[PDB]
Amino acid sequence: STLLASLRDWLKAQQLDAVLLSSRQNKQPHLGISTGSGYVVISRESAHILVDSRYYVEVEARAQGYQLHLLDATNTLTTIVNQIIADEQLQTLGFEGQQVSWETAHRWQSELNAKLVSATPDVLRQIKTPEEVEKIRLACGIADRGAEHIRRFIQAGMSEREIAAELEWFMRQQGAEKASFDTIVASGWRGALPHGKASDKIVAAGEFVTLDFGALYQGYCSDMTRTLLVNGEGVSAESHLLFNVYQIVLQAQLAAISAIRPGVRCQQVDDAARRVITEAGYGDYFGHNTGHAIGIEVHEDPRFSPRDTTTLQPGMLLTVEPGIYLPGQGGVRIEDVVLVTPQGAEVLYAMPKTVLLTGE
Amino acid sequence: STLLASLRDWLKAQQLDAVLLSSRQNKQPHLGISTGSGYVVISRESAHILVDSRYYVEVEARAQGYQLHLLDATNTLTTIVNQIIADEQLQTLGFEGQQVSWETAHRWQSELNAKLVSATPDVLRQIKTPEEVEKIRLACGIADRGAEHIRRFIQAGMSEREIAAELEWFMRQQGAEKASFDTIVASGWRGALPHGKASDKIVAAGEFVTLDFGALYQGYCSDMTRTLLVNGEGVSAESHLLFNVYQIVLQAQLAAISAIRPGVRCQQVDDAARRVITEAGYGDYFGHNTGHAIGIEVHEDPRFSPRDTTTLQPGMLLTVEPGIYLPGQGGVRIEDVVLVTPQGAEVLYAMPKTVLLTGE
Ligand SMILES: C[As](C)(=O)[O-]
Ligand SMILES: C[As](C)(=O)[O-]
Ligand code: NA
Ligand SMILES: [Zn+2]
Ligand SMILES: [Zn+2]
Ligand SMILES: [Zn+2]
Ligand SMILES: [Zn+2]
Repeated sequence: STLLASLRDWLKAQQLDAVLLSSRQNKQPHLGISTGSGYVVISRESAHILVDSRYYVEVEARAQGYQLHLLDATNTLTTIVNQIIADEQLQTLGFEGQQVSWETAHRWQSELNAKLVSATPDVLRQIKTPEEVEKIRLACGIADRGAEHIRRFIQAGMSEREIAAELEWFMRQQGAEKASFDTIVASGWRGALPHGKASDKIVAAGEFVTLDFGALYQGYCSDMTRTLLVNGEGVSAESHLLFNVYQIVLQAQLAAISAIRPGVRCQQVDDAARRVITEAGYGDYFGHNTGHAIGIEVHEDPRFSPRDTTTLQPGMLLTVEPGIYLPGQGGVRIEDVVLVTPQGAEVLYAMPKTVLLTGE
Repeated sequence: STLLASLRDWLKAQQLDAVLLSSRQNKQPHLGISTGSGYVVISRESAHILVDSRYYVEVEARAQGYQLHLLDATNTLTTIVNQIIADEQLQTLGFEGQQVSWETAHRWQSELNAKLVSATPDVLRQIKTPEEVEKIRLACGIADRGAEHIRRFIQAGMSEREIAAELEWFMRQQGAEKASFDTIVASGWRGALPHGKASDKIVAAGEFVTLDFGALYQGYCSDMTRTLLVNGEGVSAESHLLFNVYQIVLQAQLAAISAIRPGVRCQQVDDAARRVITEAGYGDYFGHNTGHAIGIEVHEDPRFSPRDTTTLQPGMLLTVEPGIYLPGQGGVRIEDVVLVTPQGAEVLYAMPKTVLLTGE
């Protein structure tokens, strides 16, 4: 209803009669599941769901408000959509040109009785509805508890991968469908790798270990990073080589978060965090964006980047995750998911972002 | 290398001067890793790898036989490939039209100084090399032990989500990188959902519970289904509501395996399973294919489906997974990964497929 109204408004604004939704992320709200298979066709007057025998009985429960079509040998996308084009005399038909393969679009371009136009409805997902925000909250909540669990769990001698397995297992136990992306556990020198997926490297005492991870909860994602200190005998934060670097990052993260409220454009938030790191003399060791939107996918638009001029509004959720990465020494990243509120910004993680020790 | 020769034989047969490989699965044999980023360019005369700083040092070391190019701001897909097109006067360039989006292929066709032709090298992967067969053989092993473990682990009272967490965790602990796909755990009435991903539903005594799951091991996939009987007081197989249905499924599964040997068309294997299920009076509740090939991906070609006329060859690996799904009652599926052998067929799982009780 609200989902369908929002889509139809988009159709009119875009000069389109209907849209063929094929991407899993844009099909999920309608299907109640995330699948590569199946299609959703939305017209100004009707709503259709197309699935094969593998998903029919499962979708059928949730699919109130939709016309339900079985995909089989005789009944295909072509036969079904063409029937729909006929009944409502549809002239123009949208498709996700960034999600559909050249081959599939090309067959469509020849087989579909309408003018096919590459359009993307991804922009509608920028502002979340309360039901979505709530789902993301529990995703974020599941993540938040995982951080604490994994902090008590970590022992010098363990592998980065074991830590990830344990962390994911715990998230799963907390109701997660799975991790929202391949878990990053980057200890010691691997901390210099912003994308250091958990490896067989042994975690050692006195090392920083960066955990970047997240939960998929009912089709919505969380995304968190904490850089912890692997505890051992005579280990202290202030003695660490990268202690100042840690603080510079934590500060840059706060500087970006305090800069978030409705109305502020995205590039200014990156400017906030980046200038702190840059005037600290580490501008060249901050190679990625300050953050990214999040929702049905881990990475959505807009971006906290130097070039993104998108203006901020309540209902948006974005990550704030600056970092400094020093090849040969290690690195630090600290990430929060931030919900934009009418008043300002709201952090959905309770986990402290100071230097914490593992174990005990 | 045989890999490059086989590709070059394919190039010749396809009448293409070169191919641009972009999909993670078709790059993996060349890169030794699985990434969305990066490209592999093979001509009749040369072999190239294009990766960014994240993978360059590790790939450049291992990737002997290739010309290595760094991807950065200055050196891009366009600048690098166009140089190669120039140096060897390439006329035609194949690209994976089923993996590259409509938008991306359009951009490439204009930015690249050659005629791009949608071609797909996926067929070279149908027959596995002894190295590949072994890796899959071991991937299957991890799943096989996981099934044995999870069967003893399951107790009435657990949720499907909980059972999945343990099964996934155990696979990791057994050396798996991760699950090859989202784990299906469908107990009682949810057993009527062929893709019923593990939910919060409690598994109850006397329920059938279907576990469909798999491991990603060394870049290759396993895929297994077992339907177990949840143990409880006075619970017995023969008394179960779906016992006959279970037996019909098991029978159809064996009949399909028995049909597998070099020379047989894939549709004939499907015919074997479907005829058993159909003659039993349950054809209308067996809506999906009998199986699929598996390798770098969980789903590959050919398919054990009514229409696939592909003839079986030694070194191919396919699943055999017929099922019967009864809305309101439950369902049964039994899945093996089967290696086509020189003489006939070999099942790579040791787990029994008769009705097994959980626990103890
Ligand atoms: C590793 As990320 C950009 O999903 O926080
Ligand atoms: C659930 As399957 C088609 O990957 O066995
Ligand atoms: Na061209
Ligand atoms: Zn993250
Ligand atoms: Zn992030
Ligand atoms: Zn399968
Ligand atoms: Zn399966």
